[PDB]
Amino acid sequence: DAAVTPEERHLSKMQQNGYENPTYKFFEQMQN
Amino acid sequence: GSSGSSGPTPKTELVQKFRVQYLGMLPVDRPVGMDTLNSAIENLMTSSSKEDWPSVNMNVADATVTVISEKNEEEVLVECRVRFLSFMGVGKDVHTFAFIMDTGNQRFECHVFWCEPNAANVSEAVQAACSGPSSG
Repeated sequence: DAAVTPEERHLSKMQQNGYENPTYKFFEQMQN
Repeated sequence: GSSGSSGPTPKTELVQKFRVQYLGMLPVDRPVGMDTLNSAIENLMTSSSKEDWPSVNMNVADATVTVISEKNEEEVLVECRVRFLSFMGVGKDVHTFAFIMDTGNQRFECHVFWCEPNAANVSEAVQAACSGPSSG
């Protein structure tokens, strides 16, 4: 299994996994 | 009956800046959520047109995401502080990039954009802004 593009990952990642800003600190509910 | 508030002002610093497009503003429910974001991109996508999306300038500093008019430079459009920012990602196309921001109350607004080619640099300048995978 070859390694795909590095950047693409950063994107593909967000496209799904996305991104949750921690600094925000959303009262209640402690992200796993 | 009474109230008051105040705040400091920004200074002069080298900003990354990122010329892109403005899909528009899409309403959301939660401050986070993938289906909550995509929905926007999708909404705006169909909602407005591709050519409709005006040209803007996404300012990305140490930890601040501001949308200043393309033409004017002293004409802010959207002030998304990496601190305020809650969620951010892309839709079905990496060429797009949306993010949720808390204006004040529990209310949350999402701002999509059209980067070219992809939104790797943009999202990057944002992801890194938030904090990134340890830069220092």
